[PDB]
Order: sequence, then structure tokens, then C-alpha cells
Amino acid sequence: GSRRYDSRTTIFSPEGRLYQVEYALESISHAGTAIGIMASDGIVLAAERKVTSTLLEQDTSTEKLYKLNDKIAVAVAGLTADAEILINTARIHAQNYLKTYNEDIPVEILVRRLSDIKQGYTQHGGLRPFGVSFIYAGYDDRYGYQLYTSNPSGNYTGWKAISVGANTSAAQTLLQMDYKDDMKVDDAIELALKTLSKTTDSSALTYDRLEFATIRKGANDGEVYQKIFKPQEIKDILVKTGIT
Amino acid sequence: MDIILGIRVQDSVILASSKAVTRGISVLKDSDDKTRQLSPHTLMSFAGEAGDTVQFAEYIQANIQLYSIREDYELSPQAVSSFVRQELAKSIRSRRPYQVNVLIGGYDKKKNKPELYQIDYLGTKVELPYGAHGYSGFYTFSLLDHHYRPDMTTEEGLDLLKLCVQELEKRMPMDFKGVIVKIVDKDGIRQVDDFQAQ
Amino acid sequence: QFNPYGDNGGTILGIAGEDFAVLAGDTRNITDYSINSRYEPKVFDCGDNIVMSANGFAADGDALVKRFKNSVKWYHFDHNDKKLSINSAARNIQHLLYGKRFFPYYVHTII
Amino acid sequence: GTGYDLSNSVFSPDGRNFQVEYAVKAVENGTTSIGIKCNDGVVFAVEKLITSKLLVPQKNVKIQVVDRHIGCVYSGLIPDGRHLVNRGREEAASFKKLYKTPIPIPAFADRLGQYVQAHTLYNSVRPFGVSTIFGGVDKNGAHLYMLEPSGSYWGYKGAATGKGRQSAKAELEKLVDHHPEGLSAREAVKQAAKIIYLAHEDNKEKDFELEISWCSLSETNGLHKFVKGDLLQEAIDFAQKEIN
Amino acid sequence: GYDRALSIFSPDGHIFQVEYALEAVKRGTCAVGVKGKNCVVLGCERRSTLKLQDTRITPSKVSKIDSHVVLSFSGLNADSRILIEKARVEAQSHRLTLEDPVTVEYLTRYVAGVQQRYTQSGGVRPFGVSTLIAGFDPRDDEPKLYQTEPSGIYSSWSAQTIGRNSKTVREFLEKNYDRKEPPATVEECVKLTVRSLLEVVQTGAKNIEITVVKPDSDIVALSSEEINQYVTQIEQEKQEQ
Amino acid sequence: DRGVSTFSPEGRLFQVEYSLEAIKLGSTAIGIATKEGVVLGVEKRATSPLLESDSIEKIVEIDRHIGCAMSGLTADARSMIEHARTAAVTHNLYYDEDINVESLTQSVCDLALRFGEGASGEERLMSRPFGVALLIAGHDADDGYQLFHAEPSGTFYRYNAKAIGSGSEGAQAELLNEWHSSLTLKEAELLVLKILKQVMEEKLDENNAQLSCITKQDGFKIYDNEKTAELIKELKEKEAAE
Amino acid sequence: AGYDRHITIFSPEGRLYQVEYAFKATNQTNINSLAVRGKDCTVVISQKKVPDKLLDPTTVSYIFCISRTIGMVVNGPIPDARNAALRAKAEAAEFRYKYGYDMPCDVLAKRMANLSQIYTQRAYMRPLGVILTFVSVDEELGPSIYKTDPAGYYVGYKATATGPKQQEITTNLENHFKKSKIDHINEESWEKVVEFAITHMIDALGTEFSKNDLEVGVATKDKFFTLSAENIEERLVAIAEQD
Amino acid sequence: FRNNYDGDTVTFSPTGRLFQVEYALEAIKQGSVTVGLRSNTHAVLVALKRNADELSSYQKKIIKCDEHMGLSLAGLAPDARVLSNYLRQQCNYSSLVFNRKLAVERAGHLLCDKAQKNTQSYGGRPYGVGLLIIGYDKSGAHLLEFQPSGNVTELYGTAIGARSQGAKTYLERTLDTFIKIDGNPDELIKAGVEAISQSLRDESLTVDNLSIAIVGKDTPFTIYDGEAVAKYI
Amino acid sequence: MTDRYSFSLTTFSPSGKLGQIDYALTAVKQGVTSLGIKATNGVVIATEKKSSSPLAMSETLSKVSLLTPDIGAVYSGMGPDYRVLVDKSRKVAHTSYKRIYGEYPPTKLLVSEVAKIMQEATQSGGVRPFGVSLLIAGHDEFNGFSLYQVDPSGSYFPWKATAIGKGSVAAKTFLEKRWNDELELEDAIHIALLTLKESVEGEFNGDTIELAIIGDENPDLLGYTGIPTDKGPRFRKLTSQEINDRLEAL
Repeated sequence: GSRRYDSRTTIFSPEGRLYQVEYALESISHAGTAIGIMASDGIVLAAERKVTSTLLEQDTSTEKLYKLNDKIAVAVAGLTADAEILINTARIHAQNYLKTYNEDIPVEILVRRLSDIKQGYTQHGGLRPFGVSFIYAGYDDRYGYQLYTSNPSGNYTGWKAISVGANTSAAQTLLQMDYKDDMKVDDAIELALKTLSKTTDSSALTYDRLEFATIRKGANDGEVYQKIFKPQEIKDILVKTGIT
Repeated sequence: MDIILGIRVQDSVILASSKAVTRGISVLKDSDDKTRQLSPHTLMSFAGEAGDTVQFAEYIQANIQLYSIREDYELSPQAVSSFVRQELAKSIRSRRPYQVNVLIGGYDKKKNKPELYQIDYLGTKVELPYGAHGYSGFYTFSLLDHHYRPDMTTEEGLDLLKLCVQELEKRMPMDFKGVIVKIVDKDGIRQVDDFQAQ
Repeated sequence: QFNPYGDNGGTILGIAGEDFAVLAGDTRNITDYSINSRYEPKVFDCGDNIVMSANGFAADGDALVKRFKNSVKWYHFDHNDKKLSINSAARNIQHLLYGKRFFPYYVHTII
Repeated sequence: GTGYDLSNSVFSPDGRNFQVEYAVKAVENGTTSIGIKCNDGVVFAVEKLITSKLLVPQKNVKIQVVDRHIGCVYSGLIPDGRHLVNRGREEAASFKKLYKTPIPIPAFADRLGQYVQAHTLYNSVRPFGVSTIFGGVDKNGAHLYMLEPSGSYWGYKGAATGKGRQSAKAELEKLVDHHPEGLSAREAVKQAAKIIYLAHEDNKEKDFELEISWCSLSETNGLHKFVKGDLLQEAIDFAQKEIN
Repeated sequence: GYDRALSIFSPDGHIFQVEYALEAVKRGTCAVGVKGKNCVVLGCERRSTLKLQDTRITPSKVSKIDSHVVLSFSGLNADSRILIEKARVEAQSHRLTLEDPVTVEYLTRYVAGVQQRYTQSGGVRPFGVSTLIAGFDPRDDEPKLYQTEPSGIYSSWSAQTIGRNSKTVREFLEKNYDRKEPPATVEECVKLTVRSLLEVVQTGAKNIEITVVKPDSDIVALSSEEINQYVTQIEQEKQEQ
Repeated sequence: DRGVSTFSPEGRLFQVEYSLEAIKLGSTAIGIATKEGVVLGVEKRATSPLLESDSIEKIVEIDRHIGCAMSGLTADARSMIEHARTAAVTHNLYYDEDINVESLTQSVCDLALRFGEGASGEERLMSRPFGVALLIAGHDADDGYQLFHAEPSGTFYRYNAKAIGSGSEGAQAELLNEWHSSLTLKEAELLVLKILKQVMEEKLDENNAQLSCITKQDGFKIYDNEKTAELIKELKEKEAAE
Repeated sequence: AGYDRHITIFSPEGRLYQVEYAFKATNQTNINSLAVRGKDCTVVISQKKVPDKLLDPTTVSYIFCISRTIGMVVNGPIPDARNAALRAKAEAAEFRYKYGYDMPCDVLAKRMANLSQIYTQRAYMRPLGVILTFVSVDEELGPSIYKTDPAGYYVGYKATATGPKQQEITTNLENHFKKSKIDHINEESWEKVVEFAITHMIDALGTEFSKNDLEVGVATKDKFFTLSAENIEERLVAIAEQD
Repeated sequence: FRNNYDGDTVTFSPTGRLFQVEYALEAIKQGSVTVGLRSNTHAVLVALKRNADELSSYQKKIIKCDEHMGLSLAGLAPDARVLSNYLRQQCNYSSLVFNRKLAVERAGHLLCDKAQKNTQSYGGRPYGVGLLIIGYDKSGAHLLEFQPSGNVTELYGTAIGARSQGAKTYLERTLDTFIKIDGNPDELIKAGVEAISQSLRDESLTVDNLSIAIVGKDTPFTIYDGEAVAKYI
Repeated sequence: MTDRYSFSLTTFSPSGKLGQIDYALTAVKQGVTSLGIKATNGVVIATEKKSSSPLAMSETLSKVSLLTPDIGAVYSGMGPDYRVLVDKSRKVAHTSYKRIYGEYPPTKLLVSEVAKIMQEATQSGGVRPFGVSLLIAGHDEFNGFSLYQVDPSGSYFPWKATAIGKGSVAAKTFLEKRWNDELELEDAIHIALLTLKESVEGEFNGDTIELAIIGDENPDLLGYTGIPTDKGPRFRKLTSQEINDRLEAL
């Protein structure tokens, strides 16, 4: 028979742990670090492109920051390809909600959906889990700004500031040290850059190895705006905060 | 057919629905409530095919209550109506379509404004000051076009209806055995148990 | 167009006595104005002391009797050769008939 | 390493399919049977071990017919043989229904071939524990065939398989030499009954029963028929005579 | 298409996957429930492995299946959502066909069946979850409290607990809860509950959440203060001795 | 691993055998059949003083003339009882009559071997065998009062008396002596209540044990605690009377 | 671990053992074959080794007639050869039906190669232990030789050989072309191209052939056919007088 | 050896055996004994029933497939239920569609083919039960022996189960004797009860311990239990 | 019968690695070198035609394939896998784009599709990852010229220039030296021919090398005229000749 070659990706360990999930998490832990910090007037998503080259095109890229909705975006940590499969189903779910209720999908409803999908690969199907962790940054008129996180297990939680990928422990301690409830978006933009700058496994923290995005509610308007910083804008924000 | 009227005044929505249920040659019941409460601040009245009518309402009610529990939140009247339209628009091209017309009236606690939605069995939705399904409109729309004012009080609204119902009791061939009236406002849904002689 | 039904005439009768019962039926089978047979048994002994007849459209009548007899056979196989009471046979026949509620056995049946 | 012999479709380092080979062992372990192609037909014969006096004689028939003109005999796991004939019967009905003409013996062979070869492609099935000798008369001649568990098959002048497979093969090789122009149907029937008695030496411990069948354009009209009564006894004796 | 039998018997007669399902429950945060004379209360501990969470939106530990029944649990969070969803749906279906909300026993029997089904179906592992379901039958005032586990077994308790250190807190309850006279007050009931959590939470005003369910769809959760107020008085009860 | 429906070199099905092992770990259940009715009793066996003992349902009603007791992994019995109740009701709808006690049992036992990862015989989708045994007791006009023992092997036996569970071999040997073809319903009740007290780890009282019977007159009934408590008292007295 | 040798999944070295072992199976018949291109024809030569005397020599072949124009020779076990032949016949039949023209040799090759690539990636399908050589005189490409293997690889050849002594035949042919400087046998009749084939077959193999030791297939404009014991004998005799 | 090739039926051993099947055949021998013998007018089945306790019933071992056919089992009861039930349908089919009684020789073929399917595909297990089939069709009395391996054989008489070899020798010796017990059923039944006790050892065939079935020229396959077999004990 | 392999053949290991993907990458490592360079007015992709016998006709086997008239691809690793991938790619280009929007898909999107197909062979039941890495080069009105690399894991990234296969490391280094954001197509075709010289051991001519570019529209390769907006394909495979002429000024 075939039973011989079956890994049995969905079984419990004698300790009651999910082998594949724990191993997927171990995988995520070697991926570029991504930070998510929520201010009083916005949210900041920052990510470190793990490994690069001189020829790698930084302009025609967006390997870790993806726009889900017009009010929701995510930072990725893990298999880009796996992430794209989940992201796409997520973009579809948002639109079905919009077509059904003629209202944008509340941030948590979208995060729960995706997590449930992940949870499935955990309880049946005999397929390997998705080696991906997301940091969700979004807004809606019920909870305003929200920050979330979901991992291979299918679990998700909310944060004021959080990180995924490598050196999360060090980064979470630094964040838990200088974060403050009243923080303003630009303060957060700075905390994020500092945190990555102290956990990086690289020499310097140049602009070509970074991705930045902010969901601010531009005072001059009355609605929410998503802005994925361009190579240049990241270069600037890097000089100002004093890292040249 | 049945009478299904709805009028949106200053701070509430009023739904009037006939009480008669006629099966062939006889009037089986004279106290039928052609309505369902989709949520604490949203009410839906309906008229149409014999079985499809209640089956559809209860199906819609069930889904809205499930959403409320899952999310611990009450969908806006606009959201509920868009959901209901989609349901009707789906069944119109199915094997056996629900032949049901509805009026959805709710009070949007977030905008603090009453709203009235009219949707026919085809999934045709329109938002109105006052609406009606079937033949009801033919007798009443001229009265409403005339006397309707956006700032009417719930009281002025109940008087405008009373007038509408009287024109209906005069010129319409069928005895619809009066109506049941309900008000939807910032405080929920209540029934004017005295319109039989208000 | 094709019509799946036909009428083979014939008539049947059933009278119940105090400690007996009879089921009669002519033995003529017809089609329109012709006679197909002057002797074609229409009343059958199905076992367990039950006689039944399905009159009307022969093809349907035979299929029913055949299905019922088989019902008796399996009743024995499944409930340890228990006897099928006339009241139980009736209820069984109802399900046999209603089973084709939307493509009826064109027969009036008596047991 | 090892273990290349546990799944039915695995290639061992040398390019073999051990399970198919283990299957053959079941064949050789069976009763012997043969096929003799004559000048206008074919003859089939098989050994029937008599376990005891309780076996009703002439009742547990082993040779089978496919359609009206095909004879099939096999050595090894009997149930598998039947399964293979049931298939061949359907295979043949299908052919006649579409083409009208009854299935050519070569065409029929490939059908059985393809089917048998198929059971060596997936590890979810087992190979056939039988070798089959079959054939008949058709639009252009008589044909004799032998099919192996590997799905391999060829046309034969004479063929045999089972325990007495070597004895038989020997006798057959003689006939092939001492009859270059061709044996006759009536002749092959006797010659066959003989080869079976001889080859019964590799099992001389148990008493047996003989079975012959033939398909001759002249003797049977091209239709497969069982040799019974007189013609049978005449061949039994011809054997008992040269068995001393 | 995947139907490998993951939950099967072993020589000694155990279903190791169900067994390990339980081990995951032991690891889950502690949860407890005690029934009063006119109410039921559910307590759950909030971990502190990581703190900097946004409690506003982060999924809560006590869920409403309907307006008169709640459900708390211990074990894998992802898994609990699946059971909670099916239960909430089943609750609406029941209202729709029987024209009456589910009794707490029925809702419990349903969640238990879903759990049991996953113990003997191919290609699926059991739920690494154990639950506490409480509430009041419709038009009834007698409190109900049931518990379910991976095996699919369920039963009602006067008070019960599940999760890490449930051994300890169960002990507290076995010698602190008298069936003769159950917490006749909504107040003294919420107290007996907080008291038991403290046996294992080790200082945690933010590490303890309580929910009180009363007859006729009267559910409500306490805020840190209301709870920290019980904590304060319970610590003094000790010092004053 | 190995097929969930493989044969041991002895000619036994592993899964079914290991299934029986799990039943030896279940609470004891006893059945006694007399010409006055059949009695079913079971060891509640709560696992904590906080567990409300009446929510332990190890004795259920199939139809009005059939009831049954379980032992082993009880959650695995839900679907079995459902199938049973449905089979009884169904049979009645089709034949306007009561389903024979044996037939109901044979039906339940048909689920028994419907397991595997794809066994060529139908669409037997059930990953493992049932981990619970049943004592089915009822009355029908053709064979009168009956007691049956249905196992996860698909086989079922008819007994005059039978015990399954942790103390089965012990209590069975007890029943072997005590049982005679002319016992009375009252006797059987005491007799069951007695064997239970011997094998139960706990000290038998009306809260950790439950009795029930099935009679042609009032069908299947489950003795409420008060009625049983007394049968216990009447037993204690009769034992100290020699 | 040790199972990455049983099914078609990668080994730590990025290898697929099952595909390598399937290659082994192609030499199991110990038969050698080669093919060359004429000016307007394609010939395939293959050893015919009928050991058993009880075998009907006429039913022992590894050359198949796929279509009116395509011919295929197989190196490997016979059951896998017949499986491949049937499939290719069906494919060429259907292709004609759906597209209105005969399936080209190179296309049928790609199709069969693709089918083989599938067994290389899917775990329940084992590779076929055979190597297929397709020949014909394509209406657009003239004489053609395309060969596929268990790895799913395929390519067109000026001439080629397959079998245990594959290398001896190949280098022999390689040299003849380095010499003639053209990519084909410059002949008009196929009979001569067939002779060339049988000749170089002998030089490289160092063995003499009778009329029952070979098997010949010839592809020509609008038709592919195989020679009979006697058509061959005639070919043997011709090369005899000159040597 | 064995250890690595008895995981499932789809695997052949290096010697060429199917262990899972042999293990199935094993459950048969571990099963209670039953005997079969026929003449030219009748066919009889005598079987020894087994019980658990002394408070338990004796597991029936004779099953009726049609009016002219039936069988006895040795091994897994459930599998006999499945097989007898499949055979019940085959007989019923033949009657309904062709208005013909199913030839005993053909019933055997169907059983063989159904059993074989379970020995070549992954996931299924071989049937663990042996069957003896008797029946009076259009060519006289008949007796068949069914083996889970899928092997069915026509005999004059035979026995299967534990110590079955006793009866099998008695019968193989008594051949010429009973093969002529035509016209008289009581003789075949007595001869059967004898052959079966040749395989006894523990106890002596009692009333509720014995089971006899018969079919013939003018005898629709009928089953005898208890008092009905008293006149043979 | 039936694919009883409905479970994953690629799973996570304790270390967090995905074995089959690692191994597939190892297969790509042993493959013949291939590369791509992006100029300011074009892109060039090239590889070596490693013949498996002088008897084989190297033209009847292209390693550089056209996906759409503006997108081409090349690889390193297992040829067969590449072949079926190219077919699936050319088709998805139609079914998922041309048949909806009436135009061919933009490079990044088609690459995204290809990448998806490869991702599934990394998680779907009963299969192994593809043993190849591709370099896809194309051009689209709103993004201009671009070059991407798709790996067995399904991941993909854009490049200015890069190489994959046998001597990718050496070649990637040689490219960093000679690349600048001001190269003209011909300059890149040159740099390409040089980088590839180090990889090839034996003959280095227009018959041992395969090279195609994505440049200007070739109205002569359209096949018809009469429609103004249809100017021709930007993809052009260089001829054996066109190669040698540049090999001189090498």
C-alpha cells in the first residue's frame, strides 16, 4: 500500500503538540523580521528583506508587504509562495463580504477566516501546514486601528506592537521597553526602524533591504490611507531617524 | 394580494401589514403577522407565494441572528438589506425561486437615522421615504406623494397611514381584515396595538 | 408521443367472512376492443395465507405482485421466518405503492 | 539498501519488480497445464490433483471458454485465473458489440496482456498469481498463447506451465522437431493427454484427473469444445500405454 | 481523499490520539465553573508568556453559543473556534425547526457528538479541546453546567475545572463546595470561583476573567476592577488569620 | 503501520481484539432475564464527588419493548443507540408492528465491522471498531423476554444472564451459580444489585448504581433512585438474615 | 529516509533513483537497436533473439506500427513496450480526429515524453522501463528519429542506437558521419539504407546475422512497414556480395 | 521472512504465498466443526454449535439462501452473514429475472469470485470463514466447500473446522455407503451425525448442541434444532 | 488502483527545513548554467546546449522558450519538468488572462502564475517539487522590461542580472562587475556572451549556445499587416548565425 510513505502531518505528539506546526514555526524563525506597531493615529508595518544582492531589483519588488483590502495590509514571514496562496484567498474573502453586505470587511472577520483556513491544514487532509506567519494592519469603524498576528497553528491574537520571523524575542523585549499608548505614528515609525536596526543579522540596515508601510488616517481628508513606502521614501525616513 | 406598506418619518420607520390570510374561497385567519424581527433594531415585512413567504423570512432571520451571535454586533440596516437582496437575486435564477416581496425597516444606531428598504422577489432593491408592494402602491402613492414630509413625527406618520389604509378599505375589492402596525426607532421595535380604531 | 400506461380491463372482488375471506376476479385480459386471453389468472397466493390482486394496467399489476411476494420472502429471511400478518402486509404494500408516488402503479389493489 | 520487494510497483536497483517475481513462484507451485497448437486448431489440457475420494469426478472443471471460440487454462492461484477470464469475457463481448466479428485471438491476447500488465503499475494492487495458456481459431488461422504475471505473453507452437513445466516443455520440443509440417487435431489430443501423464511425475504422490479441450476448424467447426467420453478415454489409454 | 485512520486502538485498548488530545488540554490555560442557586459562573486564567496584547479585540476565553448559553474551554485555541462555530450554527438551526432555543444539555450533547465523530473518522485528528458549557434552559431558572472532552464524553457538574493545574483547583472545590448549600448569591458564587483560580494564577487581576450567567439570557463579564475587588477582599480573608 | 483490518497469524482481527480490551476497562453492567421480565443494572462510577451522578446515562431505551446497557467507551455508543432507535421506529413504520428483539440486535451488529481505510465490500467508512459492548434486553411475542450481548466483532450472543465490564469474569462466575430458570423479577433485581456490590470498587448505594427492567406489561422503565435505594436496603437485610 | 529510493521523490543529492532503475530495466531484454536516416526514408534495425523453440517466432517483436506513417521500436520488457505502443496508437488516432492531419513523429514523441515525465513526479505511477524510438518521414521534416526515456526526456537524432552495446554502435556511427560530413545516408532506395544499417550493425557488434536474428522497419513518404524474414534474407545476400 | 510480508493481502511472500489469506484460513480451523454429505436424492448438513457460558445460546451455523440451497459456516459469523446474504440475492436475482433456480455449481462460482476480489486489492481483508453449501438443483444433489482463498470444490461429503479431520476420514471411508442412501433422508442424517461425532472430544452432541439441515428431490432446504434433532442424538 | 497518495510528500523537518525543496534546489545546482541580463531597452537570457551525443540534433531541443509574444523563459535543472512547465505556462497565460482581458498578461503576473503551479507541487498530495529554476524575461506597457527567477519552492524575485545552475556563483560575481543601469541591449548581449564563456567547457559557438532577447517589436515576425496596434513580438531567439557574428567581436 501507500501508508508506508505517509508522514501523518496532522497527529499529536505524546505531549499533545502538533509536530508539523512546531516545525513550521521553527522555519518562520529564520525568515526576515517583520514589525507591527500601532499608534494613536495609525499603524506601522516594517520588514527586513532577508538576504539580497547588488542585482536584485528593489523597485519592481514587494516580497513581504501585501495589500489585502483598501483598509487592510499584511507583513509576511516565511514561504513567500505559501503566503501568496493565503493572501489571494484573503483578498477574495474581503470582496465577497463587500458584495454581500455593501460594507468593507471588519478586520477581525478577515483575520479569523484566514486563521481558520490555516487551522484546517492542522486537523485533516494529511497535507503540510502553510509555513507562514502574518502581521495584519487594518482599520474599520468598530475598533479603528487594529494589529493582528496569525501563525501555522491557526491561532491569532491582537497587539499594540508585535514582531514575527527571526529574533522575535529580542525585538519583542525592545518594543516592550520603549512603546507607549499615546505614541504617534511617526514615533512608531522610528521605534520600528530602531528595533530592526538592533536585531538585524547584517552589518548596516540600508534602504534596499527594507519595506515600509503605514495605515494613517490623513487628518486632511476624513478617511483611511495605505502607503507602501517606495525605495526612495525608505531611504529618506532612514536618514532622518539618524541611520544615514 | 396582501397589503405591505412602509413609511420612514423623522426618527422611525413604520410598517403596516394586512392581517388576512385567504385560501381560495375562505378567509382562514384575520390576525396574521406578516413580519419578522431580524435584529433588535431591524424589522422585515413580507408578502407573496403561500409557502415561500414565511420560509424566506425565517431563513433570513436565522442568518442575521447567527451573525449577531458570532460577531456580538448588529449589522446596519443597509447591510442586512444588501444581504437580503443578494439572497433574492440568487433564487431568481434557481430551480424554484422564492416568490417573496419585502420591506426592511430599521434604525441605524450608528448614524442615528431610520431607514426603509423595498426589495421585490427579483432582487430589485431601492431605498425610499415610503414604499409598498403589490397593488398597495396604486392606491396609496398619490396620498403619500401629497402629504409626506421628511420631518414628520411618528404621530404624523401614523395618521398618514391611517389615511392610506382608509383609501384602501374604500377602493380595493378585497377585505384584507385591517393591518398590524409596528414602529422601529432608537429604542427597538414596538407594535401599535391600537390602529384598528386609532 | 409514448404513453407508458394501458388498461387491460378485468374486475376483482373481495369479501371478508367471520373466519374466512374471498378474493375473486374474472380471467379475461383485454386491450381496447380485443381479447388477449380468456384465461389469465389475476388473483395470487403470496404465502403466509395472503391472497392479493392488482387490477388495472397488467404490467404494473404484475410488477407489484412480484415485488410484494419478494417482500414476503425477505420478511422471513430477516425476522426469523416470522409470519407476515395481513395488517403488516398492508402497511408494506402502502410503502411499495407510495414509493412510486410520482409515477404510479396504475392499479387498484386488494388483499 | 533493501525493501524493494514489499511494494508491487517498485524498481529494484537492477531494474526488476520482485513482487511480480514472487508472483511467479505461486505459479510454479501450482498444477501443470499445457497447450498444443495443431494444423488447424489448438488443444488444452490440465492436471487435476485428486485430494481424496470425496471429490466428485468430472465435476470441478478447470478449463474455461471465452466467447464461443476461445479456450483458457492456467496454473497457480485458481481464483486469480477466473478473475482474469471474467475480464476477458467482458473484454470480448465489448469487442463483438462494436465490431460484430468475434474477437481475433491475437487481439484477445493483448487485451489480457494490457490488463495483467496493469496490475504491475500500482502498489495498491497485487500481480496475478497465474500463467495462462489460451487460444483458438479465427479469420486467419489458429493461435496459441501463454501469458505471465509480468503481463508478458507470446505466440507458441506449444506451451506449458506449472510444476511439470520442464517435463512438458521437453515433450513439446520433440513434437516440434518430429513433426515439422504440423501435427493434427485428433493427434494433439492424444499427444496432450500423454504429456500430462508424463509431467505428472513431479507430483506422482497424489492421484489426478485429466482434462482436455480443443478448438479445430475441422473437428469442432472453429468452436471450443470439451473432449468427453470416448475420444477422451482413447487418449487416456494412449497415455497409460506409453507411461509403461 | 485522505482517509488514513489516525485514531485507532492499541494493544492495551487505548486510542493514543485521543489520549494525546487530552495532553494538549492539560497544557491549555485553566478554566473553571461553579453553579450557584440562581446562577452559574465561568472563570478562566490569562497566560502571561507574552504581555503587550490589545485585550479589546483579542479573542476572549468565554463564548456565547446563543443568548442563554456560554462555552469556555482549555486546549488548542484554533480548534475551539471550529467547535464554537458549529455550536452557534446548530443553535440557530434548532430555534428554526423546533421553534425554541436549545437546552444546555442538548447543546452540550451536540458539541460532544462533533468531538466524538472526530475520534473515529479517517484523515482527521481529535479536537485538542475540552469544554465547559453553561446556561439556563429556556423559561427555566435552574442552572446548568456541563463538560466535554476529546473522547466525546460529557456529564454535568456542580462545579468543575479543566486545563493546567486543574488537579489543584479541583481539589479546592471538592472541599469548598457543599451541594447541601450552594453559593445562594451571585456574589458569593463569583467569589468561590475567584478563590479557586488564585490557587494557581499566582497574582493576576489581569490574569483572571469572570463571566456571570443568570436566567433569561442575562450574561455579563466583569471588568478588571470588579474582579480585582474580589481579589483584594480574598487576600485579606487570609491575612486576618 | 498496518491495515486497520488485518489478520493476526492466529486468525483474529487486531483492531477488534484491542477493542475488547478497552471494554474490560469500562464500568460493569449486568443483565438477568426471567419469565417475568429482564433486568439491567450498571455501575455509574463517577470520577469526582462534584460530578452530578444522575447525568450518567449508561442505560437507554431503544423502543418501548427494548432497552440496553453499555460498557466501555460510552461516547462510541451514541451512534449505535441512534441506529437502533431508528431501526425500531423504521420497522414499525414499514410493518405496523414491533421489531423483534433479535432483529434489532442483528441490525446493530451490522455496523460493527463497517470499518477500515477502504475495505472492498461496500463503503464502510469508520476509522476504527466501536469501543463499547452492549446488553440489549427486550420482549417480543415470538421469543418472549430476551437478553443479548453485542460486541464490536459483529457477533452477538443470547444470554440468560450476563455481565460485561471491569468485573465481568468475576461477576459472570457469580451469575453462573445464582441463575435458575424460575427466578422472579424481584429476585433478579436483588441478585443484580448484589453482584454489583461485589465487583464495584465503590460501596453500592442508589447514587453510584442504577437498575431498570423491561416487562411485557409496562415495557422498559428505569428505576428512579428512591425505588432502588429500597431494593438495596431490602438486600442488605436479606443478606444479614444468614 | 530509506524510502526515497522506492517512490519518485528527490534524494538528498537531488536524484530520482526509481527513474535510474527504470533505465536499468531497458536493458533487461539484452537487445540492441539502431536507426538511420536515408535521403527520403528512415530505417530501424533491432536484434531478434528467439531463444525457446516452443515460441512462434512471428509473434516476437519490439517494433510497432503506431500509425500509417509512424513506426516505433522499443528497448525494454515486452509488457511495458506494449503498454507504450497501445497508448501511442490511441494518441495518434485521436490527434488525427481532433486536428485534421496525421500526428507528426516529433510531436507524438513529446506527448509520450510528457506522459513519462508525469510518472517522474506523481508517486502512484511507476516509470515505464523502456526507451521509445519513433521514426517516420514527416511531411514537414522529412526522415525523422525521436527517442524518449523513463526520465521524460526526448530529442531528435541524425541516427541513434539503444541497448547494452549502445556505445559501440553509437561511436561506430559517429565516425561514419565525421567522415561523410553529412547528416544522413546518401542513398535513393531504402533497400540500400537498410543494408547500410545491417552492415554497421555488424561492424560495431562484431557479429554475423542470419535472416532470423534481425528485425527491420522502414519509414517512407506516407508509409511505414516492417520487412519479413525473406525481405531481410534478400538484404543479407546483397551485402554478402561485396565483402 | 513472514514478519515482513503479512502486513496486508496485496503482498506476495518470496516463496509465493499470501499470508493474510492463510491467517484467514486459520480462523476457520479455530472454528467449530460442521459436516456435509449427499446422495443422489438428498444433501445434508450437520453442524456442532458453540456457546460461551452456560447462560449463553449456541451460535447458529446453518443459513438458508433459497428454497433449494443453503450452507453451514465455520469461522467469523459476520462474514458468513455477508456471504450468505450475497448468495441470497444471487438466487433471488436468478428467480426474478430468468425465472430460474440458481445452479449450485454457479452459486459456488459467484462466491469464489467475490472472495478473490478481496485478496488482490489494498485496504480490504480476506473473508475469515469457511462454508459448506448443499442444494438440489436441475442436476441433482450437490455439496460444495468454500475457502476464503476463493477456492470452491464439489464433493460427496466433507467437514471443516476443529478436529474436522475425524469426520473427513470417516466419510472418505464410508463413501460407497451413504452415496447410495437415496430415497431415505433419515439415513443420510444419521450418517451425518456419525461422521460429525468422529470429530468430537470435549462433550457429546446434545439437543441444543446439535444442528441439522437438509434438502432434496422433494425436500425444500429445512433446518432442524433442538427436540427436532432429538431422534438423532 | 487510484492515487492512494493523497498526503504531502514534502513536509517540515525538526530543523524547519523542507527536504524535498532543498533537494530539488540541489538538482538545479547540477544543471547547466543559464543567465539573464536586463539592459535599459531590452533583456537577454541565455544558456548552454549540452548535447548528449553528436548524433543528436541540438536544434530539436530548445532550452529557451517563448511564453507569450513578449515573455520568454530559460532554466537550469531537470529538462522534462521545464518542458511541462512551459506548456502549463503558455496555457495559463490564455485561460487566466488573454481570454478575460483580451491581452497577454504582464510579466510579473505570468511569473506569479508559474510560481503558483510550482508551489502546489510543494504541498499538494502525492507529488514532488519541480526540479527546476527558471529565469523569465519579458516586457509590458506599464512595467517595461523585467527579469524574474522562480525557484522550486515557488518563490520568485526580480533581478537586474543573475545566473543559476552549475557555475552560478562565479557567473553572478562576473556580472556584478560588468553591470550598470545604463547598458544598451547589445552591451548586455555581449556581457552575456562573456559570462557564458566561462561556463562552457567545449565548443563555444552559435550552435552550442542558445540565446534570446526581449527587445523591440518585430513587425516582420507578425505574419500579417492591416492592424496598426499590432506591431509584432518583442521576443526574438537569436539565430546560430547572429550569434557567431558577435562571437567575433568578443
